[PDB]
Amino acid sequence: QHLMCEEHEEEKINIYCLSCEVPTCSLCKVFGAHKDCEVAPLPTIYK
Amino acid sequence: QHLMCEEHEEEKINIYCLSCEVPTCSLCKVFGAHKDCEVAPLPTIYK
Ligand SMILES: [Zn+2]
Ligand SMILES: [Zn+2]
Ligand SMILES: [Zn+2]
Ligand SMILES: [Zn+2]
Repeated sequence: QHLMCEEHEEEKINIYCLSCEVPTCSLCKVFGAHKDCEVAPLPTIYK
Repeated sequence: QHLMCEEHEEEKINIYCLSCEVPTCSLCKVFGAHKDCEVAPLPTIYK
């Protein structure tokens, strides 16, 4: 059971943007809207 | 900037289901699919 990113439709929402205060996907951080934001892992990252 | 629940379309995704490993909304925990799950707050809850 996963949430998928609205923009990156094949990516799982697995991180949290601490700057915007919104869960996001890895590609949103690598290339996308949160590229310069501080992020945290969601538990799924280290399970 | 917020993610909204797919089922509870007026609710913000502001909690994390630790049991299912998926971000969710409060109503999913109070009444919905994650009612018997263990949950955690997302940072937005205590900002
Ligand atoms: Zn994305
Ligand atoms: Zn951001
Ligand atoms: Zn919900
Ligand atoms: Zn659950």
